[PDB]
Amino acid sequence: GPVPSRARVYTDVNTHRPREYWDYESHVVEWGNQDDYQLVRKLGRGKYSEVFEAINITNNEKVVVKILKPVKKKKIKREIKILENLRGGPNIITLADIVKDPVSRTPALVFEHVNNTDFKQLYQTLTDYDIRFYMYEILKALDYCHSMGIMHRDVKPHNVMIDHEHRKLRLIDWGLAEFYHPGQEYNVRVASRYFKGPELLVDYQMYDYSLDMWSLGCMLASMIFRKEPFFHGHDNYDQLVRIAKVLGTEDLYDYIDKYNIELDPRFNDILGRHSRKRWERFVHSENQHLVSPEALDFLDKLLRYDHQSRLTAREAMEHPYFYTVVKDQ
Ligand SMILES: Cc1ccc(-c2csc3ncnc(SCCC(=O)O)c23)cc1
Ligand SMILES: [Cl-]
Repeated sequence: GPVPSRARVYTDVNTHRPREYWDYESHVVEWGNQDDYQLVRKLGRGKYSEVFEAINITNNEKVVVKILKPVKKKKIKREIKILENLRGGPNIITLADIVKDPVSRTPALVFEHVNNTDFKQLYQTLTDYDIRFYMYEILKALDYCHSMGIMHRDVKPHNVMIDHEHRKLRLIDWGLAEFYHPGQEYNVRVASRYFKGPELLVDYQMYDYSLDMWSLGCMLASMIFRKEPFFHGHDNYDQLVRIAKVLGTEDLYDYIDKYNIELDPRFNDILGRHSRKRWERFVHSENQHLVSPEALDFLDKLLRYDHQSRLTAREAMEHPYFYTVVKDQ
């Protein structure tokens, strides 16, 4: 069997809370009034939800309504409980209301509206300072949810809403998020392929908050090198290959060895042998204005195979890469 693992930080925050904090099945939802909201237009669709721009007709404010499709209620209750636990935290999307058809019982989450610019258009216009600023806003959200015992597990640009004119960032879609309990074996089928940490790709189930810091590193790399997504595999196996062509295969094998992970024999054929590339190799004239020694040092400390060796969100905020941001706060 593999070697056990426990989070370096916030290990027992849920152990100490009363049962009701993390026991989302027991939670009793307080429902608002469905007739306060009028749907205006469809914004998009998840695999288990559709998202609408809407208007709160009592105050004419814009809101976003996410109608959740007939799925197991346990999944819905977990997202609600997590959103309520984190409400008011820095850069965490605000759940303003929960409503349901009084006759058909179909449930809908009402969120504060963010005037988002789609990242595929926004990112290519961000300056070096913008990237540092928004990375720091995400770290605030992640340190907050991690300190409250919660892993996001789907950190990616699609789940980061940015009202750019107002320098306003919110981390959204807590539908994959989960409470951390030390020693628990979690589903590795989380996050999006390009942002999956190596622990997920090698089926190491005893992961923790540091999963989110890998995803963050992936985002950072795509922003400062202007290469989105940075690690572009065509399936989970190829995804670890793309990581290994950058981080190198030796550190990957050290990781697997350290945790006594039984690596699928298919992997050895396709992983090959790759040196670790210097982060400088990805710098060129089209991204150089976004790259600094600080940026590369910070990136290097997020994108580590060993989840235990990655910066925590709070350590990351201490990094010199953010020196000018912090004075601005
Ligand atoms: C698929 C999709 C469609 C629209 C939006 C969206 C655009 S602006 C905006 N402003 C606040 N929220 C959302 S989504 C609801 C929050 C959540 O699911 O956690 C959006 C986000 C995702
Ligand atoms: Cl953390």
